[PDB]
Amino acid sequence: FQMWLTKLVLNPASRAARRDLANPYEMHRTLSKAVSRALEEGRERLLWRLEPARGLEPPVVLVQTLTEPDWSVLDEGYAQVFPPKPFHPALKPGQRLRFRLRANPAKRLAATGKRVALKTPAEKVAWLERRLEEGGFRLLEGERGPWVQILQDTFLEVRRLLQVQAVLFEGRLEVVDPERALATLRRGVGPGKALGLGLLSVAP
RNA sequence: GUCCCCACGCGUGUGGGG
Repeated sequence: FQMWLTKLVLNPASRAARRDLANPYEMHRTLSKAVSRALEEGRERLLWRLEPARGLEPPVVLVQTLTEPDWSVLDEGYAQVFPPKPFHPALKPGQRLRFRLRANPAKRLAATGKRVALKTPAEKVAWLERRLEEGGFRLLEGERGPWVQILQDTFLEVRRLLQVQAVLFEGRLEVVDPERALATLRRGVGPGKALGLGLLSVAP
């Protein structure tokens, strides 16, 4: 009942890597290969994130898996694989953690039956604040507002046309219910979990 | 500027029968 974290530094000289970097769907098919058997048996929840490019340095993909991944299934010269390490998220009540989450703040419009993205930063934060509170977490806050800043807001258009709003959050949260908090980290947060969203990363 | 599928809420009713 633990987790695995893998750091994949992709090689921009690879044609397979450039393809997967442009297409979150093609990245999803490639990353699924490492835990192909566990997904076939329906006991795996794959979560990944393309880390924000600080510039200069190569693309970094962080992959979280419930079962141990076998990264020998990647193409030759695809990525520099940093060995997967067992992740025990030992959480106590009232513990405060720095978090990073690229997610899809959206709502199911009842007039259309469709799922559309939220527009204002005020309701994007309100969405995050709701999802964390439902998942046993709670956003810390000062007197200006909640402890979170939106760093990226890009409208993704995956050609398999999949259209998902990708919002990158970063700030500080608190653990209220550690049992709920453990499950939230394992499940992920919000839609588009296959397309590189949902992965909630926590650090002290 | 949400493309497809599955499950399920909240609020408020319409019409018929005895």
